[PDB]
Amino acid sequence: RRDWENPGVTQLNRLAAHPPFASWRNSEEARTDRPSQQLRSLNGEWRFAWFPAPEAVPESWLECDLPEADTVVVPSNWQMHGYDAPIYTNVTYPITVNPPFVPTENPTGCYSLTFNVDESWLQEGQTRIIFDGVNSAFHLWCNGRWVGYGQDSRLPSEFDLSAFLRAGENRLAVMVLRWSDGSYLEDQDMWRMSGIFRDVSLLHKPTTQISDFHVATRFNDDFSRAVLEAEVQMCGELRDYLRVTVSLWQGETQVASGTAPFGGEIIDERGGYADRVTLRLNVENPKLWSAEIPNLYRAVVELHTADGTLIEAEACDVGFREVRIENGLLLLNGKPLLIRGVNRHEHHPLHGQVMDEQTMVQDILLMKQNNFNAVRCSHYPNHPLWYTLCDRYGLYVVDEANIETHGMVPMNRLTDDPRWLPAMSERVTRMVQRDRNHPSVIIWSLGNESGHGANHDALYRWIKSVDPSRPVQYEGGGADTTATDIICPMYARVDEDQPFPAVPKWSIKKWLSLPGETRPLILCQYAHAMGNSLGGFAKYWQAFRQYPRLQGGFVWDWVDQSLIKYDENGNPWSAYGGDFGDTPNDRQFCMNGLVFADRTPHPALTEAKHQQQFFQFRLSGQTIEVTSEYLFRHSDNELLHWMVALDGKPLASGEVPLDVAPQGKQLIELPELPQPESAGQLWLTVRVVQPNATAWSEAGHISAWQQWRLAENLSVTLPAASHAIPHLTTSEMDFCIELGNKRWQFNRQSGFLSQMWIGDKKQLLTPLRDQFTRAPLDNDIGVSEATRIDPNAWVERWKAAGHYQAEAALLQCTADTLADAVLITTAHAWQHQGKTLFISRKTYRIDGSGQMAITVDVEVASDTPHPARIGLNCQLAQVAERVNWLGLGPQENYPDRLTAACFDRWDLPLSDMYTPYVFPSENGLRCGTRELNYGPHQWRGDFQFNISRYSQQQLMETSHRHLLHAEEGTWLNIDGFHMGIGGDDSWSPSVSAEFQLSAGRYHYQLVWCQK
Amino acid sequence: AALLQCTADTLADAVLITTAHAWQHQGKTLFISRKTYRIDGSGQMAITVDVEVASDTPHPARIGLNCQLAQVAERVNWLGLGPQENYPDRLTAACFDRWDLPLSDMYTPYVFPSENGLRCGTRELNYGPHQWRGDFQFNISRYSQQQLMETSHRHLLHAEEGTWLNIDGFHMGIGGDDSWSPSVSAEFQLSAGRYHYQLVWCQK
Ligand SMILES: OC[C@H]1O[C@@H](OC[C@H]2O[C@@H](O)[C@H](O)[C@@H](O)[C@@H]2O)[C@H](O)[C@@H](O)[C@H]1O
Ligand SMILES: [Mg+2]
Ligand SMILES: [Mg+2]
Ligand SMILES: [Mg+2]
Ligand SMILES: [Mg+2]
Ligand SMILES: [Mg+2]
Ligand code: NA
Ligand code: NA
Ligand code: NA
Ligand code: NA
Ligand code: NA
Repeated sequence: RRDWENPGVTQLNRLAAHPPFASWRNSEEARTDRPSQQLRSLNGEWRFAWFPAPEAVPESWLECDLPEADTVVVPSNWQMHGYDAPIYTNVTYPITVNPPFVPTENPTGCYSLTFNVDESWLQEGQTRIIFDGVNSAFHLWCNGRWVGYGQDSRLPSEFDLSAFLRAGENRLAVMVLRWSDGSYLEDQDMWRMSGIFRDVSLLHKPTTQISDFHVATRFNDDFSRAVLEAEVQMCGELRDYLRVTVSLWQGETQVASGTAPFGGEIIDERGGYADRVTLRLNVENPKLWSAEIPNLYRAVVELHTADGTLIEAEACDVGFREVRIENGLLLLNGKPLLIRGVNRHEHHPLHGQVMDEQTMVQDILLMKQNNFNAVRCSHYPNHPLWYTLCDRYGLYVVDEANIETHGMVPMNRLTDDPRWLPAMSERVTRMVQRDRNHPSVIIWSLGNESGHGANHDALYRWIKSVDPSRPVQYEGGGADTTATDIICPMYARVDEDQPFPAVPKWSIKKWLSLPGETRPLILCQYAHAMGNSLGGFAKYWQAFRQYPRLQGGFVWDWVDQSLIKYDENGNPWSAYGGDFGDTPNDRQFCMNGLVFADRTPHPALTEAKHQQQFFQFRLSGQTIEVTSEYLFRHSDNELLHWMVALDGKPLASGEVPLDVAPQGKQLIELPELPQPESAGQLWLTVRVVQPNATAWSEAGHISAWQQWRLAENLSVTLPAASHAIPHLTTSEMDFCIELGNKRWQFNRQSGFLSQMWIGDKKQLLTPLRDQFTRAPLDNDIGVSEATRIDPNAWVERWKAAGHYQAEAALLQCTADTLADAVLITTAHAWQHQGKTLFISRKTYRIDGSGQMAITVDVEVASDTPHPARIGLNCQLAQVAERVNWLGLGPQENYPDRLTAACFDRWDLPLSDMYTPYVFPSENGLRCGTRELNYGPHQWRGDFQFNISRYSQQQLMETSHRHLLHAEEGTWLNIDGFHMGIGGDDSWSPSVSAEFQLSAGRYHYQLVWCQK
Repeated sequence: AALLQCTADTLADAVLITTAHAWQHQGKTLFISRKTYRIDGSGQMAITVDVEVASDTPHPARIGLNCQLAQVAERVNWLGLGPQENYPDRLTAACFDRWDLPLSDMYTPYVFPSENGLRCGTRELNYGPHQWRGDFQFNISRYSQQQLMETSHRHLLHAEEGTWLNIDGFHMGIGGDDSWSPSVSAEFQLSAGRYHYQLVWCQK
């Protein structure tokens, strides 16, 4: 029948979907969510064999274990066990586009399990098996007999095994196809794997049973009264003595309870549902649920007889909240949300797409700790536990159907085709049936990147009918079609329009006000955090706070989808597209997260944390005004710590309790500060600290900070006049300068400082030279590739202009003696194919104090692409342990991504000065630096720098961090100016004009001395 | 202007004068200006200026130099934005080219006198025997900034001896979104803290 090549068959013999059940036979267990003996896990060791096509599977396997099989753990993705390769492709399908057919060589995983069933489960009642996730389609047999078939890799498939099992040992056989017609709907930008990758369980339910239950909470105008409504459905034989009791608990207190026999109200001319009942419970002053305070109640649904015998109980966590869009705003509990969201795929560097509770918790804790309050399930329903964690920890969730057909041409080819409406329908309806009681889900999404087709409009309306409690969004076809209640673009820019035909991406500020538009706008994906990125993040946050209808967005995305491989020595390394022989592949495009696959943060996470703070600050004099952006809570676990320091030297500090209502302000007056001793800049840093631990943070957690410059007393004192005067020696080849123990050598033929000595020790491995390029970031490269150059990408413009190849031509090199110093004057031209790209003119002035002051004035041809940087570089002979600086930090920061950094005195081990992006590039910059110390050297000025053991050349030539090797000595790059890194997207130039080095003429000055 | 330093060095083919000054008020240092003047065998005077402005002082209206020249010439010739008066936040209509007007056209006769007649983006300016080159903004007229500021009606201004030249490395925007609250946008305020500019002054 080849059911896997027919979108008209998405299942055979599958049971209806429904919310999470456990069939407790003890009501107190159901109240406290304790494990149920009626819900057994079949996870653990199973038998598995791999075949290249279903045609290759032997018939013997249905009744007997294959001796050749292996024992493996389930859940798992079989690529993670090495049976075949995972594939990383973004848009292009991994199989030929020829719906609904799939390749004849279709990797088939044959899983089986011998397991016991107790007679008690078989004497009465129903025993079903539940596969929470099987990718992408499968047939199931039990004790040799065929049971059924299922598709949709991201929702549970359940089958009644009652008539197939026997007491004692039984054997399941599951034939899992890698590719199926369901694959046409599963084109998300992620690794393509397969297998039984979510839990497998067995559930016993009584013959007369709760088959579904829906919980709703409705409120009066001020949220001081609610009615909880629970509709309960049964299967099995109706009897007058049956009853349903629904009770509501807040902790150990019972708040309300109601009982009724079955029999619903009249629905139409034929009557009502005799098999359902709706219980209505009044709740006065309910504790409301939000991500700020995830207050939860427990609803316990009991099916029992009138005389009091329990038949079974089901239950769920209930969060009293209302979600609605009114007057163009998305309101939660009547207040307008500001979504500090992130998209999160289910990805583990060792386990592939298998999720575990520890990693889920780790993700939620890091998210909350970093000021996120929302998560989008990009782009499919998640493992069930995720919703329970978001309900209890408090995160708003966008639950999204497993429908993505990005690779079709045009993108809506399937979604506008009615023959695909049935398969799409089940992806949406079965998700709502499973997840509609979770308070954390506040919005449903119809899928991702599948154009806009009439199937979407039919499904949008279905959801609006069945569950009016949550808005429906969908971005396909232009982000603002009739299938979305929220304008939800991906990567629309703040101020810049991108007027693509048919599906323009307007500036978000402009989009809100197009003629006739009134909806809220929340970007489904924004700020592409691939590599060294997040440049321009702050511009989004300023716009979200200024415009009521810009209600935030979901960053793209949480975690890099890198996978671990092992080298010949057994050591692990992070791999990306193409590293498994997979081809075609989209290389490093699978790594776009704020955190590395192991959950270590990239530096961009701190920028997101700062911009997403819940407290805003203003300073006027000695007065700090603190404004709360919380909607519901008062600042009852917060104090403000303030510190004033002079050039990094601490002068005074204090603490003040914060007591700010939601949306309110607090005025704090700082105490007078005695005028500082010395000259310099006074800086004020304030932090909000949480003194007590929470379920998601440790005592002492810092949730928000900001700095301001206070008074500055410019230095007007003349220095202690030199005890000596340096000596110049002129030679045909060099100009040398001597001062005590120091010596500087300037090469007359190159025009550069080629060597320095302290005592008898040489200080340089490569001369000090101008540098106008950077090892390109993922954002500089975009989609450009050797075989398919994108001439618009910054890297290609620089390359084509000759920036990477240009040679310094010496124009002048002279030496003069002054009363107290020696002055070397140079001028160089960088040219390419006859064109002068840049001119650098400098003076180096070495005085009796031993200081070398370097003044640099650069001219950049107006018609050459703006350069990546304007600075100097050198390879120092020394390798020292620490890096100490007065400037922005402590983490890597770039011009367009430096708001989270603070100006202070920082000191880190050298290796913290290198950011190990998987795909190596320029990294580790620190901006706004006035002093840098390393080994015996000190440089002073107003510059940006990086320092590490890897040269720019090595970073640009290396594609994987594991291949980098420390070079001799230490490469120092000191920039007067550095271009932004961009990040609105990683496929088109995204560095805003204000961060491009277009001024034409640049000046900077450095002083290099000893310390 | 308190003098912090004033030195002279003789070089290979030039004389180098270095100066440093601090402007203070009531004990507060507002601005520091560090300069070098390099006069060579060609007769050109290269001036380099590096100014520091206290972060806590209100951003200044301009960062430049001024002097009253003895010369009074009929024309003003420049390579830069024009021909009309233009300021940083009001120069889109001006075009870069070589302009040449009579001196009086370099003054705008606002009824209530004020700073006026600036031209920005100028790379070369000629007046009588003098030529200044660099990348600056300037105005030039027979009226001192002092006179303009003290005189409330244009008809009461009187031409001073000579010609007042204001050559700026940087000049604050003029604003205008309204005339009753500060309206110069941040990007046109001189808040960078450190400013660099260079000019060459020569004859003919
Ligand atoms: O992380 C990759 C990112 O790619 C986005 O698509 C990028 C760009 O690729 C082209 O092949 C498409 O035709 C073009 O329309 C698209 O914008 C995708 O939107 C994101 O979801 C993400 O996969
Ligand atoms: Mg099928
Ligand atoms: Mg028990
Ligand atoms: Mg048996
Ligand atoms: Mg896609
Ligand atoms: Mg490729
Ligand atoms: Na807003
Ligand atoms: Na991607
Ligand atoms: Na508090
Ligand atoms: Na690289
Ligand atoms: Na006046």
